Amino acid sequence: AGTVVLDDVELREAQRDYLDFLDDEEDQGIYQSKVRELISDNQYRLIVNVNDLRRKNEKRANRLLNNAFEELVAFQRALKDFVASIDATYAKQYEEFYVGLEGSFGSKHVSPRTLTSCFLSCVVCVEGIVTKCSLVRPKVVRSVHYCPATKKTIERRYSDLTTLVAFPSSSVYPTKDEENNPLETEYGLSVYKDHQTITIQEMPEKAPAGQLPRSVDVILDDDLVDKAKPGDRVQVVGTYRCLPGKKGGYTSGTFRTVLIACNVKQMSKDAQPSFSAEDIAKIKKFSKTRSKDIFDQLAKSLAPSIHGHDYVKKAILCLLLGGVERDLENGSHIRGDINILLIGDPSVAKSQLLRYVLCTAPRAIPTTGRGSSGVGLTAAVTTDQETGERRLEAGAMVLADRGVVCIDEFDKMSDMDRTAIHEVMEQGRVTIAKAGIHARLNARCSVLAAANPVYGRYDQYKTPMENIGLQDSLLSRFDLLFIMLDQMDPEQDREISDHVLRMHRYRAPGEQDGDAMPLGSAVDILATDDPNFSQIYEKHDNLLHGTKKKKEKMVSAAFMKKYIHVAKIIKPVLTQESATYIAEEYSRLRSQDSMSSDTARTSPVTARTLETLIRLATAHAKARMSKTVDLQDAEEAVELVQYAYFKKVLE
Amino acid sequence: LKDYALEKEKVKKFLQEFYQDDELGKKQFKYGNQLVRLAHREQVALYVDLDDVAEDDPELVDSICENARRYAKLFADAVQELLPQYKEREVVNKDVLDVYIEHRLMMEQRSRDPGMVRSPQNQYPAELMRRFELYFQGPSSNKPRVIREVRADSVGKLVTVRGIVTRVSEVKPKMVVATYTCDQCGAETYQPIQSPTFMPLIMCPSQECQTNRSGGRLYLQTRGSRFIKFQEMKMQEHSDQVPVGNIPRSITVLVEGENTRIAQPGDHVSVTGIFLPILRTGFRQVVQGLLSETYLEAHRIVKMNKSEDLTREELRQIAEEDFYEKLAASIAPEIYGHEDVKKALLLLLVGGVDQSPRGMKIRGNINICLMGDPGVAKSQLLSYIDRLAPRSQYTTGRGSSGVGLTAAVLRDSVSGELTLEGGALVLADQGVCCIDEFDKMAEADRTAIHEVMEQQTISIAKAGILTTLNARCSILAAANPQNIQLPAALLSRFDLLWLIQDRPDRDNDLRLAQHITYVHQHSRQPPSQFEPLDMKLMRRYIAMCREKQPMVPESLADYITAAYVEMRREAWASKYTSARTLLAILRLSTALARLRMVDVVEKEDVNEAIRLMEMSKDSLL
Amino acid sequence: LVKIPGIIIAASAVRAKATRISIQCRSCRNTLTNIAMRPGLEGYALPRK
DNA sequence: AAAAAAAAAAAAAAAAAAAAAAATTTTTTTTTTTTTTTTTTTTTTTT
Ligand SMILES: Nc1ncnc2c1ncn2[C@@H]1O[C@H](COP(=O)(O)OP(=O)(O)O)[C@@H](O)[C@H]1O
Ligand SMILES: Nc1ncnc2c1ncn2[C@@H]1O[C@H](COP(=O)(O)OP(=O)(O)O)[C@@H](O)[C@H]1O
Ligand SMILES: [Mg+2]
Ligand SMILES: [Mg+2]
Ligand SMILES: [Zn+2]
Ligand SMILES: [Zn+2]
Repeated sequence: AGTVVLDDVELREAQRDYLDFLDDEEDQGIYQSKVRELISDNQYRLIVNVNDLRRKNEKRANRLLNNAFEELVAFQRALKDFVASIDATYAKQYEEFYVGLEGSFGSKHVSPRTLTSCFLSCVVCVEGIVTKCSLVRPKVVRSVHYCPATKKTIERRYSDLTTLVAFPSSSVYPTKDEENNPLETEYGLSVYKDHQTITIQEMPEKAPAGQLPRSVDVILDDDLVDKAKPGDRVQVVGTYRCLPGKKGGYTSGTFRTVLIACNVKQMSKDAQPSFSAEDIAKIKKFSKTRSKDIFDQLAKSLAPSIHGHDYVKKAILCLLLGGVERDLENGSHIRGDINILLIGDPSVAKSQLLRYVLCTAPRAIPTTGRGSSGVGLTAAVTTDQETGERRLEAGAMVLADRGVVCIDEFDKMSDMDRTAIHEVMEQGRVTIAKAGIHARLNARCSVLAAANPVYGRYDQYKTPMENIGLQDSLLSRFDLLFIMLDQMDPEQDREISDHVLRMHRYRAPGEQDGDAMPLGSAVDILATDDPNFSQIYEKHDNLLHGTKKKKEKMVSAAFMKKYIHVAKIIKPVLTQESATYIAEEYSRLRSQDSMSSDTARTSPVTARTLETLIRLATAHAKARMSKTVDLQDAEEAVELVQYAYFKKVLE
Repeated sequence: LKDYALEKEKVKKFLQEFYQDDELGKKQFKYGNQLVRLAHREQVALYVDLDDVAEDDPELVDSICENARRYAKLFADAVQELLPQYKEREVVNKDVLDVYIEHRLMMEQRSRDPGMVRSPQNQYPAELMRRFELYFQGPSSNKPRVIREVRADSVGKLVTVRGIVTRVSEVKPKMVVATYTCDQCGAETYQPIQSPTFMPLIMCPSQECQTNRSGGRLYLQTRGSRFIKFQEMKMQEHSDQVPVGNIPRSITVLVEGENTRIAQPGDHVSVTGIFLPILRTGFRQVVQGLLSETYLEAHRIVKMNKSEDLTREELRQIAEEDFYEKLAASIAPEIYGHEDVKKALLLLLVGGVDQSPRGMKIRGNINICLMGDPGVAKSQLLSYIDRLAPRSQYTTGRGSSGVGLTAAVLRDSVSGELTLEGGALVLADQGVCCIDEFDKMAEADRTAIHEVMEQQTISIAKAGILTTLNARCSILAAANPQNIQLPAALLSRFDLLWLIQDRPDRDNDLRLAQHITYVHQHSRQPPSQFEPLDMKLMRRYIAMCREKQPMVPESLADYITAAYVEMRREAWASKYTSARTLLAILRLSTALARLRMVDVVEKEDVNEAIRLMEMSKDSLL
Repeated sequence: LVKIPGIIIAASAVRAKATRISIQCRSCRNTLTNIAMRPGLEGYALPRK
């Protein structure tokens, strides 16, 4: 055999401390519950909060952070022992239970640039964007061979010597028996582990301006291989180590470094929100007690900082809630995504509304008229340059799939790009193809666009068709088109100015002392935890300088986010009464005689107008948590479309 | 562990004593008859159905699904052992490899010395003398997996996936057993190839040369060797099964033997096979370990869900005179109205008869261009036709442009050569190419489409490519607006240019709104007198029509000429018509006759063709 | 020791170089810890015994 | 019964064969990374 340790004092102490920490039963069983949850979910990787670990035993936390491999092995042994104690069969099912880390890393939290050799063999939490990924390959961790000549069955094991001294003996795949009998490998019986290599680059918006970006190579293994794709703003918690070179004889002293990832995370904004019992109870209470005016309350509480534009705010809320897709048995599809175009006079806060949607709605992609040009906007087809094979790169729409694309300077956008996105706006999919590849990417995103009317400022004395240079083909697929006019009414100016000045004079309680400048400079960002991958919530915003007073509260941002997320899943069904009402209203709307004279249509009326009527009714039902599209929902939809589709020509 | 001799006996027992009533209710030895056939060398591929196996031995099915390669070899060896006792006569030596096998067996018998024990390596390899191949058919209880989810945890298992075929190499000979002949003794040497590469042998290990201690340099040659039809394809996930924001994932499928030439790029396929690795030596492995590629070895390829490769009920349905209208109304039942448009689309899906009179082809394809205002369901119609037709390519404005429509050149991997890969038109070579936003399509793309319409080919004379492609597809363009935009370029080419103007109207708009709202209520069109045909039935009927070439009797010659002359006079008097319009008449009438499933076109078909043509023409006004 | 003025036109990424290496014997698994590495772009030949 | 001669025993030194031990970096390849270039294609400007 060989050397076998008997009394490793450090290993015994580490195992004891980690098992004590994982007991947690007296410590409100946080990690007991986590272990039980992973057992039920059939997972074999425990994510541990380093902050809790440090609180329990700062010594163990420091030892783990500064000595990665040894302490991680001890932690995994303790986790396997705990899993066996809770349930032995599962522990025997899974050979090794891995431990990934999470929380606030004081100094270990770095970027690919600040990640220097001082962090070798330490636990580092590096932020960045995945520049490239590799195919998921299986590495044999235990091979099984059968010898026909002797009917024997052997099993060879290969250890994970990724960042350890490896010799030819350990990495030789048997191909003969001791008597030179050919073997045959039993692939089914053999054990493989999935392995992938990615590249994390410093975020361009974080990198020093004008310099080339700093990268790092990351190794992912079983249960972490496909946690990211190129262009993902990922946080990788791992162990930084030097990769061994090939058996040489002369060494230059240069060692490639790599990050053995122990955990991968995406932007927490798109993550599944945590709904506690009290939170769901509050949502139930809100929906039940207030249903008649809940949609109006949410619409008015949507963007507190932007005054007026009540109809536009309601339309934006409908866009956020979305409709419901129709998946017909014969494959025909109907989008449930509302498209909104805000056009009007300069300085009407349309860009502010788009920015608010970007900040709030999950999977919201900003874009500018000329910022994205075709292949950048939709998907693109390139070549690997190393394999000679075609490859697909997701554009803004694809990345915004099941989300929102907030486009600004839509008018400035070239006609080619608008023609290209025509398909996305209605079918919600991108159809690209080159000679060696063809795909139909899913882009189920709602387009919220902003534009400036021709002549810079809206012309009250010209038809909306002439004011808007967008042709009918592109106008139709916009479900709602709102003309936001900078009317010069003295009273509206009074209200707007009062709101703006109040918002400017507001200061955040506690953090601001009356003279602080909150800007930081490229260091505090890494010093403190990133508020982009981080881990009690009220319902109505407490009175503050934002508003003076009234008998109508304003919904909290977090509560509104949770409520919208819950309500978006609802798929209210269209009732016969609402269906008949919508059909008759669509007939009347299409019949031009209904609308008065001196009134010009913003956009043409079409079957798509009917479809957006249905979608708006569905969105109102979702807001109400109704589960059925009712007469009030149909009324609100018809009201909104009637307001949006007609504008009075002044003279 | 398991005793593979016992497993071989189990598979022998199953293969011998499994019976089914498939043959017209009569009990039959499903696999016994196949064994007889391939012992006579009348069949090559033996597809063992794991549902059949599980009918009496579920544990064997589980073991196969866990170690499919091992049991694949067990089944192949059992078949080979059983063949001699099922042979009932002498084969006719249909193949040179059969000649080689006959000679090898005869000479082994001649130098048998039955009692003597020959060394384990002094024997013909199993693969060298098979002339057959055993594949599986995955058990129906195994839910198909997603290419993304097929990972290292299921290597060596038997799994079935479904997806779109993107890239498919050609069929080329892959060495399976390299045969060498010595220059001193006169024996043969056999190297069974398993790795992607092999190092040819130099010295002959035959007994005679070993005794002589002579040179014994042996010569690799293809005559006595054992090749197998080989292909390598890329299979792509389906759009509906891809995650929210990701792109579809690809898998490599290695097809061998009789599974070749089944799938072609653009096909929707389901492939069942074993998830196996390829050793990845040769590179400067950055990370230590035995890393390997991944691939699916094709055991069962089945085109499905768009291009799947009769009954008294369907015969009666065809015999019904309103079968034409039934199919038309079944085309996109959700879309309200557009009855004549849907009838034209059905005529497109059917197509006319191809003509080859004295060295020039008058193609029978039907070209239709849907001009219309926004929101008249042109895109929906084109998408539905794409889903319905067997070989359908739906190309939007510019995402698939240039080489997205025409072929390009890409480096290969099996040969490292420059292979010509087809574009959308070639992928729809003999089907339907639904072009959307044809007006906004690029100029080069529009010229390519014009050329394919006029010739069914695509000539290219660029730098890296110089070829004359073949794309015998029918163009279904959907442009938007001489009204306001009615190019003579489109008029002169499209056999049916339809204008779809939606003037507001209380009654029609209300009916359409009720249709739409019921559709959104029940995920289906409102119930009608006639239930629309399922896509499978529509495809079956259309395919049966396609092979029903009706001819034009000389009696209708004067009738057609009179109609054409009358249309010419009307067009001349009014404020476009030509031989292209006459050929449109001819092929539309032929397609209507084909739909009726007769051999001779009739005045009713001619009248319907003229009626559709006049509806299209006066849609302009 | 020279002193030179100039303008930088490139700056590679901060790689890792070894000041002290350790080596192990494949057969007897004995170590030769803390072998000093010459500073600068200077290599090192492994022992052959 | 003792002394003288013979022979044996014990012990040490030397030689021959056979198994063991010691010594033993340079040269070439080649892969990856970077840059260069030719053509195709796309965008912008002008009439
Ligand atoms: N109704 C309004 N209420 C509050 N602020 C407004 C309003 N309209 C315009 N603004 C102010 O105008 C500024 C810039 O507007 P912007 O979002 O650029 O609109 P646009 O995109 O039309 O230029 C914002 O800081 C915003 O506070
Ligand atoms: N005649 C119709 N019957 C049913 N639905 C229709 C009809 N016309 C338009 N629609 C609906 O309106 C929407 C827009 O149709 P689309 O296919 O984009 O028209 P276009 O081809 O003119 O762009 C689709 O969701 C479609 O379901
Ligand atoms: Mg703006
Ligand atoms: Mg369209
Ligand atoms: Zn020989
Ligand atoms: Zn040693």
